[PDB]
Amino acid sequence: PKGNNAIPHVHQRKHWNPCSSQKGNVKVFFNQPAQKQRRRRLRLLKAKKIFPRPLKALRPQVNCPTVRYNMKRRLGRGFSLEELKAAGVKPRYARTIGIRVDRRRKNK
Amino acid sequence: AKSKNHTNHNQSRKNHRNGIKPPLPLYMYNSKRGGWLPALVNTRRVRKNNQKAALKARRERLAAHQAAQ
Amino acid sequence: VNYPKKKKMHCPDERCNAHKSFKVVQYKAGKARLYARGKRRYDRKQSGYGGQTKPIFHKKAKTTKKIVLKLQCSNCKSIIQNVLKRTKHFELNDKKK
Amino acid sequence: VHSHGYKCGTRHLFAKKFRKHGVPSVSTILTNFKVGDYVDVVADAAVRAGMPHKYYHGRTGIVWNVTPRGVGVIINKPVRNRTVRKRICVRFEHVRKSRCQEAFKQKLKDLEAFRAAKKAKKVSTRNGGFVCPKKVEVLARRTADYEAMIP
RNA sequence: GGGUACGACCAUACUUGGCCGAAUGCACCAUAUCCCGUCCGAUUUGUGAAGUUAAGCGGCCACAGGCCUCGUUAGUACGGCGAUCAGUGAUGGCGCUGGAACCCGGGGUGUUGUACUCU
RNA sequence: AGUUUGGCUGGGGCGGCAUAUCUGUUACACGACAACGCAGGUGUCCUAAGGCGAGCUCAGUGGGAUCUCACGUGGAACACAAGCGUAAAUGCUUGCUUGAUUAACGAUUUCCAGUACGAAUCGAGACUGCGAAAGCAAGGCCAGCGAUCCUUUGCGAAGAACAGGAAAUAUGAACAAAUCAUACCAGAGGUGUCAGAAUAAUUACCACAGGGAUAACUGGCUUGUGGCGGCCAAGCGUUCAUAGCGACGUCGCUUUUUGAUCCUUCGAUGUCGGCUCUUCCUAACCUAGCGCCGCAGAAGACGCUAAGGGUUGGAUU
RNA sequence: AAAACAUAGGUUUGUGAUGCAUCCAAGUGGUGUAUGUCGCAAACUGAUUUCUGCCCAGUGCUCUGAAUGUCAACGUGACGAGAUUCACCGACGCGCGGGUAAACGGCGGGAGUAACUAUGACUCUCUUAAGGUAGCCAAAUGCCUCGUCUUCCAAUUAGAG
RNA sequence: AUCGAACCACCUAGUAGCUGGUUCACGUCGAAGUUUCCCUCAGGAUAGCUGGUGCUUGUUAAGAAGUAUUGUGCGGUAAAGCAAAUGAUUAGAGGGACCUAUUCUCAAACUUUAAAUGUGCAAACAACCCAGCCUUAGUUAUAACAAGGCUGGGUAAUUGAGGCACCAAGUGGGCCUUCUUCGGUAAGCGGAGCAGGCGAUGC
RNA sequence: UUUCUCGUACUGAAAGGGAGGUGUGAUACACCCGUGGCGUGCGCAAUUUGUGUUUUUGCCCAACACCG
RNA sequence: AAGAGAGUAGCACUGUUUGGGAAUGCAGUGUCAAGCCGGCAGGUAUUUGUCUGCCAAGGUUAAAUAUAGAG
RNA sequence: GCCCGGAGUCCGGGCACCA
Ligand SMILES: [K+]
Ligand SMILES: [K+]
Ligand SMILES: [K+]
Ligand SMILES: [K+]
Ligand SMILES: [K+]
Ligand SMILES: [K+]
Ligand SMILES: [K+]
Ligand SMILES: [Mg+2]
Ligand SMILES: [Mg+2]
Ligand SMILES: [Mg+2]
Ligand SMILES: [Mg+2]
Ligand SMILES: [Mg+2]
Ligand SMILES: [Mg+2]
Ligand SMILES: [Mg+2]
Ligand SMILES: [Mg+2]
Ligand SMILES: [Mg+2]
Ligand SMILES: [Mg+2]
Ligand SMILES: [Mg+2]
Ligand SMILES: [Mg+2]
Ligand SMILES: [Mg+2]
Ligand SMILES: [Mg+2]
Ligand SMILES: [Mg+2]
Ligand SMILES: [Mg+2]
Ligand SMILES: [Mg+2]
Ligand code: NA
Ligand code: NA
Ligand code: NA
Ligand code: NA
Ligand code: NA
Ligand code: NA
Ligand code: NA
Ligand code: NA
Ligand code: NA
Ligand code: NA
Ligand code: NA
Ligand code: NA
Repeated sequence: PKGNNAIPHVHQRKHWNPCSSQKGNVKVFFNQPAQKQRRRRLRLLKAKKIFPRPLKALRPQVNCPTVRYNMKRRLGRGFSLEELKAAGVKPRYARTIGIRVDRRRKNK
Repeated sequence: AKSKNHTNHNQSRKNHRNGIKPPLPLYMYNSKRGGWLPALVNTRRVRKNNQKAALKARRERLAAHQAAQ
Repeated sequence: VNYPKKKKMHCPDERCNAHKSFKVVQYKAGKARLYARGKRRYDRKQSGYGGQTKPIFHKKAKTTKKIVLKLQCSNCKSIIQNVLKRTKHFELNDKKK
Repeated sequence: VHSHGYKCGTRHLFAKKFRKHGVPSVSTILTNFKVGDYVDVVADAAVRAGMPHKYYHGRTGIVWNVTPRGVGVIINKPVRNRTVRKRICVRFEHVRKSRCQEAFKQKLKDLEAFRAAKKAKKVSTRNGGFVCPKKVEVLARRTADYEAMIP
């Protein structure tokens, strides 16, 4: 006898399980600690090769949209053309010395 | 195939296993929701005055005791 | 059943708060709009290859229908709806026997 | 299983009486009801309005509501393994004052009267005693009464 | 000992027949200008006493019917519980116990509140 | 090509509705109580057959020429089935009316899980009807009816507010003008399998999972029907109830007929008749022994003890 | 293993090739057709002999009747700012009217009446689309039924007439 | 060796309210075959019966009882009746029908009367009685009533743990006997009411 | 003080709004050591010689009040 | 000083697909643009006016991701 | 529920069906 329970809605009727007749549709994370080690090794290797260049290129500071994140700040894709002109740096030459450049930002 | 239709056998024995519980006391759920409204409304005005007098009585009782101490 | 053509009924409107003369007319259902939301949904579901997609209800048992009267007032244009019991012949002759 | 309506077994239950038909008298009209009283619920069968269901005929309860032409009574009713307190609304004609507490109240009035007199009993047949007959008959089952029981 | 008006219980108060009734009353009775309604002042409505206790009303009576009450029917009919009771059965008695009804017989034939009132 | 082709049921089918419901009875003097139990109903009808005031008294009977007098406890009427109820009325006639409207999600009863639906009871507010008034009336007393989704109708009249307030319905999400669509509240179109799928046949060419919860054959209980007998005696027998019979009634026995039931068996107890062969019973056809007659002889009827022995050959089927 | 199927014989239907029947998912695709009405395709009956009656209301098929009523897209006009709405036109078919049974099929009751009875040629009356004609029969078709008569046996629920 | 739709591999461990199976010990408790709804009748959901976990309490009884007593209500079954209403029905008597008074015999869907066994309520402390007050927009023409409060005086046997939750299982084919009963000629037959049993249990 | 989620606030279809007590007056005014009042209520405290009383925790019943 | 991809985008009908609901993407046939106040998008259809963001119908491109019966 | 015709009236017709 059922009693006072919630109505389940479990959403599991689409042959996701591997059996003798089905390949399945699954994703596991057994390689998570190994991939963490590999990514760290590549970052140290890249630093050794490009020495003494900085690991990450310079990026601008931008405002997050919508009313939920109005007051928050983060990093943007690249610097604006108006900003580069104000600091007296050419855009094609700026990319050469490790400055990210974005040609779509508006500076409102 | 036919079967039984209805019987009351064993039903009295089942009802007395945990007994016929006594009725609720008369002071437990005594609310006159659907009653005579003119009398219900008048009683509310008296009850509001009783609550106000109850609060005043404790104020004087406390003050008298504090004066003695 | 015979019914009068006029009745003296209370009017709930603020302007006419009293008993007034109402005119009696039987209610008839309006015509389906073809752009009602339920009709748009049904037409979309019906197009294609699967055949009929909804029930049709052929098993009719009742032989009468309830009578609804729309009562229209004169000074204040309000309308009041009333329901009578089921009957097989409704007339509005109003001429007393 | 057929035909269980509001008044099923009521041919003799709601019948009036022999040579006692009619409508409620003035004495019934002038009865006063107040909240907290004990009443009996009996049908009248000459008043169709406000007549209780057949289950509540002969039952006794307490009144919780007084209305211009009606009384509300609380009545117990056992359902399965419990008793439910039910509320019924009836007219004043189907309600009679109950005398189920007059003995108790009379006992209280006597107790205070006894104390009042004290401030200002019976003979037991169980115990033995002397008996003087002055005459004694005999029972002997005469043959005459054996012959009597012949119709 | 009475009357009238308003009542409570609603036959010990009813039904048929007979006899009697001071006073205050009640009632029958007289009459249609006005108010009012009918085929008809018969009922009803408005006016007012020239008479009559004939009737209505009250009291009493009847081996009268009914009704009320107590006995008798009768510890009868019927019933709850018990038996490794009787009997082929149908049924029945026993033990501990509850207990009627009709017929019939004796008695009875309203009790009373409030107000105004004649001896 | 795909799918369907109701249920209950003394097997199933045909029949019927006991499938949603109302009265009397079954029902055992609180309440509740089953059957394909018994006798009957329901899907309607009514602007009056609803509401109120007044006046009157019905069915019937008797005496007189439709009219008149007396009696008349309801023996009439109240739409329909039945029960209950009612006499200056709950009936009949008449006059005026629309309480059959609205009714802020008030409370409750019946079924009952103390859910809904249907029906019903007691109320508060508005506007009214009839009454000189007290008062009665939000249908005709209790049977007469219907969820989700969808469709369709009614209410959110006009003005007033320097601001969304005790008072102006809301949304179509970048913003504005007019259409359109959609929401919130109250009704209507229906599901009678009546707590509510959209639905025709056949199979002997047949298949699967099961069922002795369920039929056809043996066995078991019963004995209506079938068969075989007692008791009484009105009559029949030339007169003579009983040599032999015996009506109208009543009491039994048997399980060799047919019914009634559904206990065992559906992962199977080989289903008619004949042929062959053994055995048992007696309610006795022949053979043995007795009694009696309407038994002269002969031939027979009936009855008793008796089951040791015997009871045939063929035509059509 | 038959009484079934086939058969010769008989009858009906469609069709003159840009055809009738018909295969394939499709094409400058395929079959009867290397054919041409004494042909090809589709049905029913079943040698010979002698015959093959009446019914076109029902269902079907068909018509060189479209005469008029009804209807879908496409078209043509209007009101509106537009979505929308309305009006007109609109084929075959259906309806209406003919043909057809060797298409599927169908093919009646009740009274009275002739010199002994019995039967009823004759009469009357209901009623259909038509009311079973020529033949045949208790037949492999007849419930009642082991029908009734004759023959075949001593005797026949069997056989024959 | 396969045909009212061949064979091979795969979807496929297809679905089954139906049939079969389901592996150690001891201990504490311990049922149901009934209600309502369902294309429901070999199945479910729902309440009841049961287990576990408790919570709040008490030490003579708190809101205790399958039982009595006293008081006070309810009823139309057994019986009785037809010399009383309704219905059925036999025969004489007094004035062929008719009338009056009787008479034989009756009723699940008749009744004046009316048991036994039953069935509501009450018999005190969250209460009662009296005294003096307070409030109200309730009632009454107003002393007087209603209702909610405040402050002082006095108050039916005998058995014994009361009340309140949460979570969940099995069950939803029953059968027999005593007494009361309906259908049937009857039945080891079919259908009900009360109680006790078997099922689940031996001795 | 997470960058996300559950919770500390709910309500209406929606546009939207959004909950303390006492006192005094008819986005009102003034205070802030505080259970809104009533009933039944473990334990503790204080009295009488066992009774009566205070504060009552948790829980439950019935009446306010405040928010949508 | 100019220009920036036409049986293309759109619309009608039909079919399929999507959470996309008076129609999310696509396919077939019919019809078939603008660039002198341009075109597409802004999750409810229509007509009218603003605002915001982009500029389809040509092409190439590492890293962070898969290896569900391989080497 | 539409469009007709013959007598707002009933019938005959060709159409259309999500409580
Ligand atoms: K009212
Ligand atoms: K379904
Ligand atoms: K052969
Ligand atoms: K041929
Ligand atoms: K024909
Ligand atoms: K034809
Ligand atoms: K279970
Ligand atoms: Mg269950
Ligand atoms: Mg495999
Ligand atoms: Mg059952
Ligand atoms: Mg069946
Ligand atoms: Mg009704
Ligand atoms: Mg069996
Ligand atoms: Mg075998
Ligand atoms: Mg064998
Ligand atoms: Mg062979
Ligand atoms: Mg023949
Ligand atoms: Mg033959
Ligand atoms: Mg032979
Ligand atoms: Mg022959
Ligand atoms: Mg098993
Ligand atoms: Mg135990
Ligand atoms: Mg078992
Ligand atoms: Mg590429
Ligand atoms: Na009674
Ligand atoms: Na159903
Ligand atoms: Na027999
Ligand atoms: Na016999
Ligand atoms: Na042949
Ligand atoms: Na012939
Ligand atoms: Na023969
Ligand atoms: Na599987
Ligand atoms: Na259903
Ligand atoms: Na089983
Ligand atoms: Na079962
Ligand atoms: Na194009």
